[PDB]
Amino acid sequence: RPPQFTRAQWFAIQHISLNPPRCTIAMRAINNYRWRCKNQNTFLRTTFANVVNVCGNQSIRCPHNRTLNNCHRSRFRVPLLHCDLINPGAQNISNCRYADRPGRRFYVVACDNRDPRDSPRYPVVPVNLDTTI
Amino acid sequence: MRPPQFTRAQWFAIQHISLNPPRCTIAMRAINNYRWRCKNQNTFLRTTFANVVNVCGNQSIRCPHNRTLNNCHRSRFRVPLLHCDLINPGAQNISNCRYADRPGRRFYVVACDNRDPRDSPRYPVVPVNLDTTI
Repeated sequence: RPPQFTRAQWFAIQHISLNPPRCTIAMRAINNYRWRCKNQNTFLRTTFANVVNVCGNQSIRCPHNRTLNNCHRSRFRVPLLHCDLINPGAQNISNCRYADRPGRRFYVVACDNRDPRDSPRYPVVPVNLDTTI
Repeated sequence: MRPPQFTRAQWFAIQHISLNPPRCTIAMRAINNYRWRCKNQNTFLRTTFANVVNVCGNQSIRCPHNRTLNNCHRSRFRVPLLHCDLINPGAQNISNCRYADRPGRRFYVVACDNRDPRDSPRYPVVPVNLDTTI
């Protein structure tokens, strides 16, 4: 996480996009903050507010980060865009290319208490996209 | 004019909220794909939707740029932003519009209205237009 973003803000940058460009473009926003291109990333085509509501759902064991049980499953599926790295050997991050996989899935988010810099409108916020189902 | 795929609040967010937007020529494609001709100017506020919703609860004022309305609200503090100005209005197609970048930090004025049934219930009153920046 880049220090200038709260965990919730970084979650949104990586995983919330109502209308994302194709992955090779969309992923630049993330990979600019990296030495190596991210192997995979999912953008949920929804709103931050909608994800905050999912933080109020039943807490469960996190599927992909199993040391934690602050995860929450959406009650319904959302449209989304999955991005998969096609050229992992790549020179600089500007040269990374991604395959696009539009889809529609449930999601599982880890949620924590808000950063003091996050709006008091959400006492609890999503901080990781653990997986989609 | 708003694509039917989006509520007024969603279209507001697409046009005007971006915490870390790409340069204008890239950022503006997201908007211009939905337009007959490229937009002459557009500001992206580098803030959160929640912060803009807060502005909706500020004192109601005459809209500076859409003066038939008085459902506007001026922010209490400035936000970083990116302003985009169309460079080549003689562009042959939407695909080739290019924009000059002007980062800044300004107060802003939004028009707000009651939410769409399809908007999150977390915000009964939502921004629907960026009227101007100050």
